[PDB]
Amino acid sequence: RAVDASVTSAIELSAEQKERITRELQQRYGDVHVTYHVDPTLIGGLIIRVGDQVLDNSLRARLSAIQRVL
Amino acid sequence: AKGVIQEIIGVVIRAKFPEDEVPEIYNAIEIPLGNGDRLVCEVQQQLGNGVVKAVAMGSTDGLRRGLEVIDTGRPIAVPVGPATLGRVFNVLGDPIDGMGPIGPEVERRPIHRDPPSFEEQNTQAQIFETGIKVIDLIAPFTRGGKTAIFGGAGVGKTVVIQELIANIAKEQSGFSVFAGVGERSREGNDLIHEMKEARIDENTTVFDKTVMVFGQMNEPPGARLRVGLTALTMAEYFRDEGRDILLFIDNIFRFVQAGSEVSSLLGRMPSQVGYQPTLGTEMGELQERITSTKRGSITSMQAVYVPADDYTDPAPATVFSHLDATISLERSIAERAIFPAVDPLASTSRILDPNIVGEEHYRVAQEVKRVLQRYKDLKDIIAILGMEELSDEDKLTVQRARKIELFFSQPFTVAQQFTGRPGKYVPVKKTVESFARLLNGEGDHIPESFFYMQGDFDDVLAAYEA
Amino acid sequence: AKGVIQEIIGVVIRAKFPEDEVPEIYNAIEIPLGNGDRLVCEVQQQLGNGVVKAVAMGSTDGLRRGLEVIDTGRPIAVPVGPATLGRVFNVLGDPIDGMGPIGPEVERRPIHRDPPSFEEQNTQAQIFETGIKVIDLIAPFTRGGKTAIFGGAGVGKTVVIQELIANIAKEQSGFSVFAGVGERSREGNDLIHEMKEARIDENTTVFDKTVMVFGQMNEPPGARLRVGLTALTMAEYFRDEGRDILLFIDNIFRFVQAGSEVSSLLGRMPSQVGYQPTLGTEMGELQERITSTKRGSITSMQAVYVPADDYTDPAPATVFSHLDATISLERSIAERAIFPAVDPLASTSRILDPNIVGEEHYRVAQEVKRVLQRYKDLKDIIAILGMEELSDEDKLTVQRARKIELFFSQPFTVAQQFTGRPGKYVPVKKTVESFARLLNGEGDHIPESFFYMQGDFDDVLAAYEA
Amino acid sequence: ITEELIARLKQGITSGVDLQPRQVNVGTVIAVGDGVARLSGLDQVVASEIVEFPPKAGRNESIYGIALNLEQDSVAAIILGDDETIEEGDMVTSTGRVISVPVGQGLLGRVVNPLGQPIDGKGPIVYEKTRPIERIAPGVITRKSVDTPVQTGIIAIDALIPIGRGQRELIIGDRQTGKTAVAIDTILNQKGQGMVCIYVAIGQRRAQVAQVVGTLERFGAMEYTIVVSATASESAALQYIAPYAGCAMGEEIMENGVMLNGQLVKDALIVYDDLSKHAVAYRQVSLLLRRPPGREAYPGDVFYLHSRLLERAARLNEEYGGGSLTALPVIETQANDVSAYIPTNVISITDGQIYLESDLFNAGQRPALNVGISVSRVGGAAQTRAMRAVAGKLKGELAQFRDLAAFAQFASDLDATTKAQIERGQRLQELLKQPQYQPLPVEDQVAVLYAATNNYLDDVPVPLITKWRDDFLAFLRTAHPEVRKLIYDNRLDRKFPTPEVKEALEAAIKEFKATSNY
Amino acid sequence: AQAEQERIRMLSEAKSQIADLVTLTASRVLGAELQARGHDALIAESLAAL
Amino acid sequence: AQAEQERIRMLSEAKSQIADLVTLTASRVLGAELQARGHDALIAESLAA
Ligand SMILES: Nc1ncnc2c1ncn2[C@@H]1O[C@H](COP(=O)(O)OP(=O)(O)OP(=O)(O)O)[C@@H](O)[C@H]1O
Ligand SMILES: Nc1ncnc2c1ncn2[C@@H]1O[C@H](COP(=O)(O)OP(=O)(O)O)[C@@H](O)[C@H]1O
Ligand SMILES: [Mg+2]
Ligand SMILES: [Mg+2]
Repeated sequence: RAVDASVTSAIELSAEQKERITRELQQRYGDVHVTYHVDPTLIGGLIIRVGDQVLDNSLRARLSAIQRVL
Repeated sequence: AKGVIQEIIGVVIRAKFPEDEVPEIYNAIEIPLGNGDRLVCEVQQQLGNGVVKAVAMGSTDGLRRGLEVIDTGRPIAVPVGPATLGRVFNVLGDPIDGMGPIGPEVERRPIHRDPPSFEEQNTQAQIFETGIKVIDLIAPFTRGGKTAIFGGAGVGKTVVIQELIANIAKEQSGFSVFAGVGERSREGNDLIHEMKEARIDENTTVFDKTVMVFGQMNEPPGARLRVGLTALTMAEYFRDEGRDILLFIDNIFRFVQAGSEVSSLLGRMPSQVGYQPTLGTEMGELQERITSTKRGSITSMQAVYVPADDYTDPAPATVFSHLDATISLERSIAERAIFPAVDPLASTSRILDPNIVGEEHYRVAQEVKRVLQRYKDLKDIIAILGMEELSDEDKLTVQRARKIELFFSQPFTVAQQFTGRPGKYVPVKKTVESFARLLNGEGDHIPESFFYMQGDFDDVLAAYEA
Repeated sequence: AKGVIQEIIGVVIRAKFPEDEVPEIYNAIEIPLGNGDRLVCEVQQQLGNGVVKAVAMGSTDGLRRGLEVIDTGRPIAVPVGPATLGRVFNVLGDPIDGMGPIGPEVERRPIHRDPPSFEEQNTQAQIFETGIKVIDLIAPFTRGGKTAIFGGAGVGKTVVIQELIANIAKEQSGFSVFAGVGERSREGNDLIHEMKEARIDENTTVFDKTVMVFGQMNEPPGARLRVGLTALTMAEYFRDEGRDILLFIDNIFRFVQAGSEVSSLLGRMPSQVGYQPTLGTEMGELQERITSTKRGSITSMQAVYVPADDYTDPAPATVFSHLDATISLERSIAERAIFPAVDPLASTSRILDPNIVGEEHYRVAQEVKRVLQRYKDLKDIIAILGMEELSDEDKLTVQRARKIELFFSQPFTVAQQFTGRPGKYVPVKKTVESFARLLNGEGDHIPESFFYMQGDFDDVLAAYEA
Repeated sequence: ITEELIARLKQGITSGVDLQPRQVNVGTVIAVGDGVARLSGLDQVVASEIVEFPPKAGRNESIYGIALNLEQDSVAAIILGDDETIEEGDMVTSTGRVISVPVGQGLLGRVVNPLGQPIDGKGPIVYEKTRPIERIAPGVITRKSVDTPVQTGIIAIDALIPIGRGQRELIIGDRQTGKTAVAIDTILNQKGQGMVCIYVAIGQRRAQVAQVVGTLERFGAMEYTIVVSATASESAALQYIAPYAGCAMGEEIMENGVMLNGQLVKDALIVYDDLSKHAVAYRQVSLLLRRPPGREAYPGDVFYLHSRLLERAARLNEEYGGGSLTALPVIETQANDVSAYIPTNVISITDGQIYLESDLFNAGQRPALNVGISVSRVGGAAQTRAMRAVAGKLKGELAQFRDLAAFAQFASDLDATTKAQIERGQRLQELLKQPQYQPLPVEDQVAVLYAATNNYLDDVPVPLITKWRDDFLAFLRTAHPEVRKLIYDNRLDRKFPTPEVKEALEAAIKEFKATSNY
Repeated sequence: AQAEQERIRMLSEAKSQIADLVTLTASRVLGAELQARGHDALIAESLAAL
Repeated sequence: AQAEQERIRMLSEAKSQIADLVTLTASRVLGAELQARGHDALIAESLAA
């Protein structure tokens, strides 16, 4: 509520999953202001940002990490 | 991609855009005007909340504090192609001569590109022929080399730059890209057009083989600053095509001054004597695109106006580091009615090496410099003694030095209007022999005055026959 | 206490403290970092609500905004006492040599003190017997007075400093302190320790009798600014003990320019060359604690670098405002191997007047200066023409000038490694009597090159008249 | 042994990767100026991190920038690459790692960015350790007095301006005067002297650095040299960090060393190609960050900047490895104004100067060194005993000539002794002329100066002194190799003019004078 | 030797081109396989530690 | 010749790259749902060169 957040998912999020992740983020405030995005170029991943900290466990991250072998 | 103009102070305009579609740092704001034409600013600083500070590129005396502005998305785009050949353009790549607008099918490219990478650079220092002999065997060109001229206020820099374009249109094709940075309207316009149209080869005027882009002290500082980049794009097209293009910049001093004015108007912290903090980097981005890649090569000359004799001035000081060869024009020689008026001394070239320009070329160049260097040392001797008390052997040195100094003068195909006779193109390797003969002493009996303006040594021999 | 670092802009940082317990100016806020490695700062301003601007005095690279900042409640505290003898410190007072930490039991005093009050000042000026004949005669020190050593790089400055330390250690009990402001980490950190450890005027090594503090070149401007004050704080303990102390400062101009850089970093308006606006006050905080109080005295000998060669420049000008003597060491006196390479005609001293040094000392000093000036003038007569042109009483003047110039040479107790001659300490009165005798009498029948490396006139007479 | 690969894998993936959701720090750009971004208020950023700017739409590359000013609610970060792409609102993530560069044996004979990325297009760098840039100086007890010489290969420097391992000798000059020529000759002279050369090339042209690299390649000088490059087109941040990366590489050579020609070499030489252009780049960076301008518009800490750069050059003692690192900064003075800001700073922080003048250069004399004002404050400690004994006479005679230099056009019309002194001075000055890319080994210089100091070249006419030197050297190389070997072998002797070397050299020079005609 | 170094670099550059092509092909194929596979359980991976 | 060899090596080793692509595709997400067209099928569809 006090803090703002943003979320990105490869596929269009279903409503039940949207509420599930909304209530999942109860570490800080519960149902914080979350602006769910798609970014379809993202694949099977979830990028959640709360405040000035991000989390990026999306498969693009692991693909880039493997690509670092180049 | 639609904004609103917030402030306008002088030629600096602040526009505001929606936060999601703020223009990049070097986009064209393209303000539309009621008459149908448009004012094409460029962004320079993204500040605040979707607010951009831009330079005018134009008058900015006809616009309010609320005009809609359409972001182009791309930087300033200029035509490139054979279609833009033999045409006169401004900084925005709009034909400013009487001919019609460039068609919409002509490829357009941004002016802010990147210079060739380090790998693409070439190390072979092939000599580029010009026809002005005193330039060919004092300080020759270099393909993908930045020659420059110095001195100013009367000495013929613009005239030698016109002569080079004419002679290099005689040689091969020499598609030349003249970049008029803040050129005087009289000098740049109706004299370059007039002379190039007059200079004719194969029933196709040299004007029709060269592309001219003229900034204008009259145009605001931003136009005079980015005109060099526009001309660089025009030449870089032909370089990518593989042809050996030749790019000419007029008074890079004015390029530096325009940069200083733009920086001051932008509120940038002043550096050195009120000059821009980015003095080095602007010259870097303008000069680094002029080089020789494996495919093509933008050989170039850049005239420079040194204030008075102050070579410490920030503009010549900055540009020195980027030059492969320097030519120093002095008024004292000009008082001697010499078209080149180039100083044989104090005009160096990095490719003056035995194994880059031929073994004899280096030693004959040094010997000519040695002969001329001697003449200076005993100038007062000749002055008060009238050649008296000379070693006699020195008298010949004196005589050969005066003959050399007069022989450097060459009728310029572009100087026919002032007083000269028709111009002569003196090819290198055909007149290095001429100078070798003069040093050997084949002209030790011809009078001094006959080496005045003839070109080859065979020419002065033929003149002496009469 | 326990503030938080808010801003980091190069060396300058800003820390935010609570409304109360805000650090005062020069309160030495410490930043815990790494493993006990504290980035001690120095508060210079108080801003707004508890924000205080401080100078880095260290790397300030591994820092991040938001770290804890601890206020010490007092300026930078440095160890003081005999525990600092024979040790090498940085500005912060931590020993940078191999030996271990000083330890908590040793007294620590603030770096920023106030000079002695008005009453404590010595009403009259007492000569300081440096022992070296040329200095003791021509440019005598003043007890509690500054001195300049304008000598060539490698003409004997370090040897002279070693000799002064030896004399202040031997004759009077004394000690010495070396303040290498902005001293190179090679020519200072190493080229000194070996020289002062190998050099042994007596059983004790010059190193064991001197407190060394180095504000190295690589340290930020704050360290180079306050290293002089650290040296003064270390010497003030021995002064308060009633001893007489020599404080050697290396190139006080480096202190001035470190202050200039600090002021520029703090954003203060520049002043008259770009120097700090607080140039006089900064040079007053330093150099005013170098005074002869009732209890003890701190004499100083400060090397000075003249910008360009302008004795009128604000840095050397402000330094000269606080100088009581000047020694101009010269290589010309070094090719002719005289150990004190002092030019008697350029070195001056305020205390050289009849009232303080007595009538006879002033008379003999003036006479020596007069004959040396005559010899300098007759340089041209002797070189252009030769000795024969010299008139009567002017041949004698040059003849005596040779013997005077050689007699200034002295064998130092620290020079017994360079030359092997035993050391000699000539008191001032002995120098006065010796030079008076040389001028009004004896010394003419004795050929020159026999006054070489001798003490009193009696010493040369007895030794080299056999 | 594929089983080894199977065992190494299948365990790190299952229980070797944390894969733990935790929130890493980022920020958003709020204003992009002239290559400067504010990155909003990204917290937990060290004072000189390298921010990452991950790829976004319309850009599949990652561009790095240095976080220099850490303001409250603003981190003004200078961009290392091109700022044409970074836009307002771009998300920027901060790595926790300070700027680091690859170093060691592998990075040898390669042209690289300040960041260590190759620009030679010859493949990626091979390395296993990265040395952080911007290191604290070695310290007080860590160093040793400079004793071992650095034979540059040009007579004037090696005789009158010694350069020793650990010394910081400045090549101060003006316009083009051979500063890069003197440096490139010094680098070329280290073919078999157990040294690793670093060239930095700050603010130069891509063509100029390519030409220098081609020159080193042509003389087989790329088996022992590194080239860093931050050309003029590059952003001011890259030029700003170029010399620091170069000296980080040099520090790695100094501390650990590399296997050069089958032996461990712990001595390094670094040539900051232009500290003048480096200071100009730093001034641009500071002024675009709105930092307060000092004298001549340079920020207040340019002295601290070049000082921390140069003081990392040292001669470590035996306890710390015995390595070394000689710095050869280069400065571009304007109108020979040595009193300018950076020239004064660098001459104050460096150990010696090599003053190159335009007058001497345009006087026909190639190496335009000015012996009068140039000084190496290390002194004779950075010379072999042979060169040290020989060069005292050279220094004295050149000083005498400089005293009476006004009589070159009056030399004949003077005293016999003065005429002899002027003639000898002219012969020596003609002898110190040297072409380019022609370094003379130490024994050769010792032999030449032994000849010149003694009355041997008096018969030789002045204009032919250079030809005399050239063909005399050729004679020694082909006719008397043993004399060169003998001189080289006992160069360190306390009394170099020993009877055997003395008589051998005298016989060789007499034989050459008899065979040749002048 | 210069020719030999050119062949080594040419093979290396060819290796980089092949690696980039393989990466692009894997990305295109990975998208197809992932879409047919489904991504229902991706949410569970976001709270192993947060 | 180097260009010809590289094209030959690339064409010849395309199946091996597909074999490596399958391993990378299998390890692309560290898992593969059984209800899918198949990693090999997608690689064949994305075989391209
Ligand atoms: N020792 C030398 N012998 C012969 N020619 C030389 C020598 N030094 C310099 N030159 C000539 O002078 C030209 C310029 O010299 P160089 O580039 O080394 O000078 P610089 O001071 O480093 O110049 P810049 O400031 O332009 O980089 C060289 O290309 C060469 O033509
Ligand atoms: N080759 C030449 N022949 C005759 N006059 C010349 C020549 N070059 C220059 N001039 C003189 O110089 C004037 C123009 O010089 P210009 O080339 O414009 O120098 P700048 O461009 O530096 O002003 C002409 O009006 C003419 O009087
Ligand atoms: Mg003009
Ligand atoms: Mg150079």
